Amino acid sequence: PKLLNKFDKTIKAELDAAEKLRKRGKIEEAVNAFKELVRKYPQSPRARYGKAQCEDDLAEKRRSNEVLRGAIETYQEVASLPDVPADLLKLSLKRRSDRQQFLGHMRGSLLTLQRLVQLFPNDTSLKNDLGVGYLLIGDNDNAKKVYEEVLSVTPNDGFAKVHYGFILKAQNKIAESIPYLKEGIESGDPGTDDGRFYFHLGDAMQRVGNKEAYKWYELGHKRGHFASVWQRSLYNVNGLKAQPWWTPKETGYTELVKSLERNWKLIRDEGLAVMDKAKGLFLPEDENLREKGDWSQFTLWQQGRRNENACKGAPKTCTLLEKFPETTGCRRGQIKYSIMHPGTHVWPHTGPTNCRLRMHLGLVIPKEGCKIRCANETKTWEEGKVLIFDDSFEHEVWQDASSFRLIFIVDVWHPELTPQQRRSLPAI
Amino acid sequence: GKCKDGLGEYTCTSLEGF
Ligand SMILES: CC(C)(CC(=O)C(=O)O)C(=O)O
Ligand SMILES: [Mn+2]
Repeated sequence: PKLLNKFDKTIKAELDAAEKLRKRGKIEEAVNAFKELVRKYPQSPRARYGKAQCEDDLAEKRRSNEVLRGAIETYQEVASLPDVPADLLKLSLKRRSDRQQFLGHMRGSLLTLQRLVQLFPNDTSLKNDLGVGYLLIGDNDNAKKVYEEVLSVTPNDGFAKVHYGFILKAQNKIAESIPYLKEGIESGDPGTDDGRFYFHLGDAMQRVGNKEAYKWYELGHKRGHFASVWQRSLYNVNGLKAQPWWTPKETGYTELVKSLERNWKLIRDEGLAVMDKAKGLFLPEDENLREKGDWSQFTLWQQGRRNENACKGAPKTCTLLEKFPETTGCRRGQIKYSIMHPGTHVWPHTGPTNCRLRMHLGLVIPKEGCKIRCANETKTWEEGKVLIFDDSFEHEVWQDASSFRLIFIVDVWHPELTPQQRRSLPAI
Repeated sequence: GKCKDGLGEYTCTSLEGF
């Protein structure tokens, strides 16, 4: 671990001292020491790395994006400076990117991350990290290049494999992603044991018919990523009551269900009207959930925020729902019409979060053909009647009627969730 | 991308600060 150019060995005694103050928690004192050792040796890398590290720690205790922001500069400044050992160079700059990501300036992170591949082109671990920078801003095709290059040279990088498998699954290369996900998981390299790759491998094997897919859901549970082999959401609050099927009473939203079940024809009529006259507002499902068929959706609220244009189109419905913040405010849920046509089979899948239940309201239900399965039980809609399930559980749908099928979906906060918890949780 | 009915994005929440 090379951390002193020679000139930093010269002045080690003073450097040791400052860091002393910091490993004993006197982070204001420590920062100021390093500040004066840095004004006193403006070229000392370790002094500068000293200021930057205490600026980190201060920013953790102060829980302050600004303290942090100013340390990201100082980490940069260390690598701007001459005769910087390579260890301090990499660590300083890696620190910078991994923090920039924290604060969410990914554009920024990536540039530090590509600076870092230029500086060390023989580091597969740093390519790997850059590939991650690409995924976090959605740039899948560059992520795919990084990992293909890594794997060309270290073909067993456990970490490039789950990530490569992640990326091909995302492109619906379901057949090909499996061996990468599987191999990448068994590798045990550091980074493989994420529930994300567990979730996605078992899904891939399901969509190709592989019965082994539930041996891996038991596993991902038994490593502790999934609540259960049936319930594999990953954005959760540990605690919440977990059943696939609820009753209006069980949820304590008995009023919402009522304002829905008694005003169901209007809800329908407004969505039929949009179908007949504003069909553009209905949008194709774009999350790769369909084996086959047509399924479009007209969304009125998303992440607890209302869509004004959409609500010009079902306007009495948006007024009637504004009465209920348990759903209009679910920043982890949607409210939307969902029209599904014959020939349709929706792959088994899970939502992202346990933090929400999902109400369906029958609006136009054809008399045969429309199954939904959530775990062990199978159920059907009734017009003017509401169903409730925990979409964090595994659900699958078929539409094999002779005409279209329309329902209203209304997401509510998981009812055991307390007010401050609805204020805090990240929106999804 | 958002994760609305599924979990196909690499991160579904975009944290950005404390
Ligand atoms: C598309 C869908 C299957 C909705 C669904 O999966 C859900 O809300 O969890 C439907 O309209 O039937
Ligand atoms: Mn669903």
